[PDB]
Amino acid sequence: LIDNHIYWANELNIDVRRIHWRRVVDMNDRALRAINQSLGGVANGFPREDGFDITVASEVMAVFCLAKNLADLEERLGRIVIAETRDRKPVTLADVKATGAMTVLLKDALQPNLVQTLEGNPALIHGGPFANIAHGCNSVIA
Amino acid sequence: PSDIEIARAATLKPIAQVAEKLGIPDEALHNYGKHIAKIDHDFIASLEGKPEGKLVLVTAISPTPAGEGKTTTTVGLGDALNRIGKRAVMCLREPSLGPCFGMKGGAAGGGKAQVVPMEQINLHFTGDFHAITSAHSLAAALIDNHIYWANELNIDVRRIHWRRVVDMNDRALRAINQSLGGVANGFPREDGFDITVASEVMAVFCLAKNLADLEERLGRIVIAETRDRKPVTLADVKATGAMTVLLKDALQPNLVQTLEGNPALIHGGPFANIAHGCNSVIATRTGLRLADYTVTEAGFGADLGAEKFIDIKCRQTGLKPSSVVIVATIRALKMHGGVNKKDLQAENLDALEKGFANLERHVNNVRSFGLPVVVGVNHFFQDTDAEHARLKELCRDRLQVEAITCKHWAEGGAGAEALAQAVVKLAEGEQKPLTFAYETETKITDKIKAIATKLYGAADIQIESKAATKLAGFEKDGYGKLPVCMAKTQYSFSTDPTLMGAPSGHLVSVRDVRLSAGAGFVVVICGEIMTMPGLPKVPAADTIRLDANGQIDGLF
Amino acid sequence: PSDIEIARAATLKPIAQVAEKLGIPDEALHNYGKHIAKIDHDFIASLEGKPEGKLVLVTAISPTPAGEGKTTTTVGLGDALNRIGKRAVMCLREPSLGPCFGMKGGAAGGGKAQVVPMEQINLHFTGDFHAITSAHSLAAALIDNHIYWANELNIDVRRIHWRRVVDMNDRALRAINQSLGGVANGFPREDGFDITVASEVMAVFCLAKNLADLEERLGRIVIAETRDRKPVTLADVKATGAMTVLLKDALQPNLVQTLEGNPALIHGGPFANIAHGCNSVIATRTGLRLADYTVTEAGFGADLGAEKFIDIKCRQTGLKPSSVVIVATIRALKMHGGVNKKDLQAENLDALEKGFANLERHVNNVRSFGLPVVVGVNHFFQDTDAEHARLKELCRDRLQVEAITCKHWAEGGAGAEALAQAVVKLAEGEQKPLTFAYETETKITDKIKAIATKLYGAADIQIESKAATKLAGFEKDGYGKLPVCMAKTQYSFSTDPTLMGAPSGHLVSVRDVRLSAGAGFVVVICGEIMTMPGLPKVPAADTIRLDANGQIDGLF
Repeated sequence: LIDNHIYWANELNIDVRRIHWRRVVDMNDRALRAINQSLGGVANGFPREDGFDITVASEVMAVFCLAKNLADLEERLGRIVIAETRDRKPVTLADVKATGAMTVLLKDALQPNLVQTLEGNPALIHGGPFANIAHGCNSVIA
Repeated sequence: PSDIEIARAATLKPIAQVAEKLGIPDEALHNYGKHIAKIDHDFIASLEGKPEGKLVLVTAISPTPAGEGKTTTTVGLGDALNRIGKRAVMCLREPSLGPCFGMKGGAAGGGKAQVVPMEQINLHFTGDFHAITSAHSLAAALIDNHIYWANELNIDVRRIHWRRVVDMNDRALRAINQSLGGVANGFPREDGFDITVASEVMAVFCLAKNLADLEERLGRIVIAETRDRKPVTLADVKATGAMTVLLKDALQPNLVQTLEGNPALIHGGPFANIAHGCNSVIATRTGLRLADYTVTEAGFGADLGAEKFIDIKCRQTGLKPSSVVIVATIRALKMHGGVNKKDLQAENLDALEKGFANLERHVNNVRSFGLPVVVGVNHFFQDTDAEHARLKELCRDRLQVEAITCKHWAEGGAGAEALAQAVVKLAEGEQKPLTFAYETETKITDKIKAIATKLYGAADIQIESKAATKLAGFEKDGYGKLPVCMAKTQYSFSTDPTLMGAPSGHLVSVRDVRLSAGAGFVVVICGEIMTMPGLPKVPAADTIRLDANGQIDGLF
Repeated sequence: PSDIEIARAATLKPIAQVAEKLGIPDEALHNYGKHIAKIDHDFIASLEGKPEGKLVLVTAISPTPAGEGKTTTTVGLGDALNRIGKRAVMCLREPSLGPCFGMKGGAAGGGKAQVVPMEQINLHFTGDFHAITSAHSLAAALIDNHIYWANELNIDVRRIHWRRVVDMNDRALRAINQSLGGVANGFPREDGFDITVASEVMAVFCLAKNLADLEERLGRIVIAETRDRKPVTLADVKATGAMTVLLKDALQPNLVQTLEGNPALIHGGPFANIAHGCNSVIATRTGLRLADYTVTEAGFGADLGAEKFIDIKCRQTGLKPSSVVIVATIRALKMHGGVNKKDLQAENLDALEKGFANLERHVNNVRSFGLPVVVGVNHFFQDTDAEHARLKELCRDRLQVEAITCKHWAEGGAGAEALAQAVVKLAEGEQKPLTFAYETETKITDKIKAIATKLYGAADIQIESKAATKLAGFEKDGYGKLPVCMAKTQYSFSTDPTLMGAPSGHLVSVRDVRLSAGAGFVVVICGEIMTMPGLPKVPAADTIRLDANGQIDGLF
């Protein structure tokens, strides 16, 4: 949605040198640390530097594990600063109208997973971010 | 001996002594060593009164692996005209420096028909190509500089037509990503390099009348498009003035000489596919106002070089050539007759008649322009007497045209006297109106079809969508009345390089079009065009050295 | 008036007349118009074994925003030397083209102490910067080409040290992706461009004794590593010969004149932070054998330019300065006293005395090499009769040094006769042997620590991990007994551009090192370095132009 925003008119005046939001995939992939993207001329959009982290590095994962409910999750995501404009003003996920769509993508996921130990006692497995660039705990909801 | 050994053995006149034989005082020359000078702006401005002599154009047949020696005839013809009591000057192009280092360099001509110093023409002659590389690099720098500092014109980084340049055979710079490494460095974008002679700046150089016109043209160049798809000019990024200053000295034409002491101008060096492939308009104009005859050539054969020399150069300038020589070799015609280059020794008059088809079209194409024609045959020892005789028979019976054997590659002036006698005759005889290939107020697509169906033998043309949209854009933005610069293979009147001779009923597909508003023509892409050649597996460079005495080996 | 008005108003001697003053005949001269000639290679060779004259080093105090007029002292000094009868030649560096279109160009010197002509010196001159670019640009081509066709050397695209060059302030090219566009274009790499000036070709050109030495030096340049970390040189890619061939004409020094018709050599223009900051060795060597007195300068103050000029140039070449002139202005010393740019007009009592400590460490520093010094104070019409009188006292008492007032800017040669008499008296007096800062056979670390403690006023040096590692690399591989080239701010003896005067205690943190094996020095990086500068928002380019009558505006 961010690059798509930039591609149609850049209405928010986003500076592609100042995007803080990167991409994710859940794979140990060193090839994607540092990319150039949006290549191949006009219809592919505005070339910019970019890179990938592993899914757990994602702030989305931090916000998932600290959400009380679906309402809280949408506000938290709303506030994420994803870039700066050329006049150096902050741009969020709400500015790019990404918050509601991301929430329905996460709706079923925000229900905790019940499983059991070898002795049949209840166990909740939910979420798992980094303990260096995030707080390294399971979900509040859980 | 090799062309280079022939050049090295020559005893050059000091250029002041060359300059006199045109009326150029020493006060008017800026020496580059003792045997090169530029002719000062003020002396050339001084010539706007003087009448113009005869202009002779030297085109050729569709090229062959075998060679035809176009350039060699230009210099021999010029030498020969001098010999037979006519005061004559040669106009030629500077070659790119960069290809010297892939494949070898080459003489300005060949054998005993050469323009010298050879070594200096090949490398940094007077620094013309450097000045163009510097002019072009500044408008590159100033474009990404405008975008770095708030991008005021709203340049769309995906719509920038302007590329960069260098006079090296560097395939690495064909397609780059640039303004990488962060904020301080700027807005990432796609870009690439062409070889310096492919620069529109080079086209404008060669078509400019003076420094006023160079700036007016440079400022018409469309460098990019805004997001809302409005045009952007070198004038918008305030580039013209600075570029004109880096070309002030460049724009003076270079006076130099043949092996026989005669005056020769070398100035400009553009492509003949994506540009008109002629030398600077200043050069030929300077020749016409100082000599009885001026001999110039056009890149490639008369399907590409001559058409452009008439429909682009002659049309913009008012110039009208006296007469046209079309160069042929027996070997070249036989290759267009199906003979593979190894089998060229054996007499084959059958193959000679077949490939006459190629020559027959060029003569008939050039005549269509209301221009007198003689055929220069550049001799070769393996050529039988009956092969030369059947070409003369064929030229007289079918085209009613004279086929003059020239041996100037071996005998110098002398070998081209018969040809000089015959050019002078065409010039002195009946002068008809200079017609063109299209009317200027036809649709571009009709200018394209008129060149394809009248000169190439083609059934029709096809415009793919990419180009159809742009031609529709070009015609709406008021570039409709512009000439047409057909960018295609030289090896065939068709777009298939392998179809030799004179193929009829082929299809010319336009893949794409570019706009050169500087030069004032529309580039029409009909194949894959090289604008940056690569180096071979073993570049000439690996063996280019100074010996003990500091001579240059491996360059020729 | 303006430097360019003074420059233009002059009537210049035909260059062969300026030549005559050094015994050079017109046979040995490769003209670039009337007012410039190159000295012929065969003529320079015939001067081997002919005996050297006196060699005068002009250096300055620590650069300020006020300006010092180093290059005005040099042209002054050389003209004055000729006025008082010593036969003298000035050697200087040709300025880079690219900066002319960012900020303006400058006079080579200034006021009545100019070398001319001023336009050509600031622009293409004799195409030397062009030749170096071309040579640098072939080396890059050959490297990529070698990878393309098989990569027999096993070059690692992540470990190529060699970058490309253009003579333009082009920020867009500092960081590049190249060899994009598919199979035929080769193997995608990360790449960048420096300005032509930053090339090791440049530093090699300015240090080579003849074409044989040039070729040997190019070929020792390390351009990449293999995947298994083996170093790969320009010899391994068979570039050296063709680089040399392209650099042949260029290695001949360019003969120019002063506004007084006295001979001036301009050749070379390397950086003074990541290189040795000096004009070509060929130039100053030719000067010495044609002249009694030979005046040459080095960039920035004597903490850098002078230091490098002695520990790199003299050390590699065998040269010893007969005497040293340290240039100083009241306005600069006052600025070192704490006085901001804005408040320099009024007499300042103490500013001069606390700022003098900057000059106090320069004189002591030069002497530490065994060289006679004289302080040239370049006058300004703001300078009071007490300020100039004060500076002489401090020089008399604190040092044992003469401070001579120089009015060569306004008056011409006559205003530096006094400075000339003193340079004579020192050159033909006691001539102690030349010391160096560090011994050769020592750890590169001890050579840095040496420079910083003995000259910079520093307490110690830090070596970061990045640098420490690479040094250990240079030390095992055999590059341990190499000179050092301190890349660092020029405004301070410390690494901190703000600490003016003569600061002690400071630490010299070495963040990175670089190997120049061809120039044969280790570049030592402390400050942040910029090998590709960037145009301003309103660059000088925008108002550079020609008049009605074709004069250049906007460039000065």
